[PDB]
Amino acid sequence: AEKPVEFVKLGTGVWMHTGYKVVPPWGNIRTNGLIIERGDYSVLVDTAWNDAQTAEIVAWAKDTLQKPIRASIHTHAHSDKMGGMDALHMLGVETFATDLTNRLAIERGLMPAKNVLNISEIGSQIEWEGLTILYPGGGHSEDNIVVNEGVNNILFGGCMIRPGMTTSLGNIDDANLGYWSKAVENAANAFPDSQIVIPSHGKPAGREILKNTAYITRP
Amino acid sequence: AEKPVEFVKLGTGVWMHTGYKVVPPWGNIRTNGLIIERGDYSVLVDTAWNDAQTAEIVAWAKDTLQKPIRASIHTHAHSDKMGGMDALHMLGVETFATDLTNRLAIERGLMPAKNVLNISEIGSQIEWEGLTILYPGGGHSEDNIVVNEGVNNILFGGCMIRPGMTTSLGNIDDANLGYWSKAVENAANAFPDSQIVIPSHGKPAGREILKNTAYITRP
Amino acid sequence: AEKPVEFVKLGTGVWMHTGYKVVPPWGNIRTNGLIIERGDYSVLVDTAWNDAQTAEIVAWAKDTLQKPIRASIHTHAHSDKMGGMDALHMLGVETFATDLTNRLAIERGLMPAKNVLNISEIGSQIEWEGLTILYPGGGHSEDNIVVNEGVNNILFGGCMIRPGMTTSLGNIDDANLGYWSKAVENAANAFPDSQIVIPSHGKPAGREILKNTAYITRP
Ligand SMILES: C[C@H](CS)C(=O)N1CCC[C@H]1C(=O)O
Ligand SMILES: C[C@H](CS)C(=O)N1CCC[C@H]1C(=O)O
Ligand SMILES: C[C@H](CS)C(=O)N1CCC[C@H]1C(=O)O
Ligand SMILES: [Cl-]
Ligand SMILES: [Cl-]
Ligand SMILES: [Cl-]
Ligand SMILES: [Cl-]
Ligand SMILES: [Cl-]
Ligand SMILES: [Cl-]
Ligand SMILES: [Cl-]
Ligand SMILES: [Cl-]
Ligand SMILES: [Cl-]
Ligand SMILES: [Cl-]
Ligand code: NA
Ligand code: NA
Ligand code: NA
Ligand code: NA
Ligand code: NA
Ligand code: NA
Ligand SMILES: [Zn+2]
Ligand SMILES: [Zn+2]
Ligand SMILES: [Zn+2]
Ligand SMILES: [Zn+2]
Ligand SMILES: [Zn+2]
Ligand SMILES: [Zn+2]
Repeated sequence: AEKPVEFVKLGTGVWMHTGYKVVPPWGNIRTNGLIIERGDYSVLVDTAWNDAQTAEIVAWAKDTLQKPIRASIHTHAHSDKMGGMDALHMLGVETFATDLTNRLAIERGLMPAKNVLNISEIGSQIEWEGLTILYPGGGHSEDNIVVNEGVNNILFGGCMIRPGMTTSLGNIDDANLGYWSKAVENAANAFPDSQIVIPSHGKPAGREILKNTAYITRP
Repeated sequence: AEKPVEFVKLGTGVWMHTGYKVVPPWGNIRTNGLIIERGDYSVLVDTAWNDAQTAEIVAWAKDTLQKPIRASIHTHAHSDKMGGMDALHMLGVETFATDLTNRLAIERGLMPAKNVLNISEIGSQIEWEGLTILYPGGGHSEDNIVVNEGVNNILFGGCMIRPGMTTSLGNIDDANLGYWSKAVENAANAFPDSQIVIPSHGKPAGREILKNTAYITRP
Repeated sequence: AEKPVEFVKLGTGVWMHTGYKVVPPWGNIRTNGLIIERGDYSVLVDTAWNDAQTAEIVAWAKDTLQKPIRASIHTHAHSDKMGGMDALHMLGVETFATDLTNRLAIERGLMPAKNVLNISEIGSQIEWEGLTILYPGGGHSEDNIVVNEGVNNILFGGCMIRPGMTTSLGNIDDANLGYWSKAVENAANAFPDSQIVIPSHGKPAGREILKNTAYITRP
């Protein structure tokens, strides 16, 4: 049985959303994203697994925060991050991703974002709705980006950061195994003040999961 | 003189919209689409002939149903189904069509939908806002799709289904004359429980207009 | 120091917005666009220089006119006219430009409009939200369009019309120097009743700045 959606506060105006999917043979697996408050609206980092979970997140921001989701960013073209795009579009959310993420999404039967983030070179950063978005180079995926929230100093690593003290790498079918550890180092060096690090597939932690991920994926 | 727009109830939460256009030499000709209620919003099947008629439909859902139109689907790339796209986009409606419909629309000076429905193979179906959307193969047009509403068992055949007991085929300049009768059979077999069948260019009827259309367009 | 945004009434339901940018070595330079009231909403001609200025314009229409901006048109692919596209998209404004303007925008790192205006041949006109949009041919830029408001007879010339009695042409790096004066003549002949003419980079004036622009850019 699929576990229900969860919301947890990470800092002032910053919330984690978590949805679950049963993936045989191992069963329920979480994916995490963020809701970030922006005055009288909010912005979203990643969908959950599907439209229904994602619609529940939009409703929660509207009805609990009283700060409806205006716009969203997507941290790579897999179904845990873009599985609920149709729900975002029907609910009036303005969606953003890199051109490479959009192209990969279309190829895979995912829906692309409506707007392009112009960050394609390794190390490129842009400011978006008070967040710093960084392309650290290919790692978990060639298109993975990370998102830093500088008020609370929360770094969203998404699926590029592995959970806990695992030594498993997750699904690596389209990973950049050669560059992933450098990409982690690039993110860690870009955002040195962030002591809260969020992976997609585990619990919120500290910078030890940057160090551990870089070690377990290093050549 | 162009006859005005009309709304008629077909079943619980399902409404037909009808707009008219004077087309010489024969004069006024109707086109039909649907409004389908979805909780506290509604969804739209097809525009009417133009922006003004389509804006009237959007206003009617907002002000009479108190269920504003959130999203729409378009059943092929002709001006009776996509003539009012600009009005939908300006009124905040999130529009959906197949990739082939969008490509044909652009070619013809029509505006494409914002989102792609991923149904391109003959017989492919998807669920969309509680509706079943089917691509039955080429018939009236290569891109024609049909839409089934399973609560009331209403099958929207659009222009692929001819009205009444006519033997005329309408404009066949880009019809698939070889496959059209099979496409009708495919729709009839896919939705056997639907005893209400809606053509674009005639009155609501029963399954006899599926049988008649398949006969008059058969090789 | 960058001067703040300004709003001035030009006629019934027609407002000019003006934003400033410090461009060394000459300093602050204005750019002008329009807000045009449309019943219980408004439409926008051009962004200002950036997202922040453009968001201020959207808020002004919402809170002062009580006629929120529903849609916008963009008169060529430079940053004074499309520098605030991301703000328009996040604020729910439905954006329009020609296909050529969108293609040039993407090339230049600007964000394209969501919808295409189908005017690509010299002299083509379309009606859009009660306005007449004309492509007069290449002048300041190959893609420049002009916008006429026929109730007050206000012609928005954008950057194709130079300010005042200047003899400077502005930045001409991608101008059509051969056709620009004819393009001005084309606009003047298309909208003979407009005695208010708005350039992007100077004060509102009369038809003397059409005549002066045509003279100073003539072969
Ligand atoms: C569909 C996701 C995209 S990152 C995936 O590949 N999974 C599912 C959860 C983690 C990882 C895995 O295979 O271990
Ligand atoms: C413009 C429409 C698109 S199905 C059309 O071709 N018409 C107009 C109404 C019916 C049919 C015909 O020519 O008979
Ligand atoms: C960025 C704008 C686009 S029309 C520009 O080229 N400018 C800046 C203001 C006028 C003109 C100039 O160089 O003089
Ligand atoms: Cl779902
Ligand atoms: Cl995936
Ligand atoms: Cl963990
Ligand atoms: Cl119209
Ligand atoms: Cl047509
Ligand atoms: Cl869009
Ligand atoms: Cl009939
Ligand atoms: Cl800005
Ligand atoms: Cl520019
Ligand atoms: Cl001046
Ligand atoms: Na989805
Ligand atoms: Na900080
Ligand atoms: Na239209
Ligand atoms: Na049923
Ligand atoms: Na901008
Ligand atoms: Na007039
Ligand atoms: Zn992934
Ligand atoms: Zn993942
Ligand atoms: Zn048709
Ligand atoms: Zn038709
Ligand atoms: Zn310019
Ligand atoms: Zn300019």
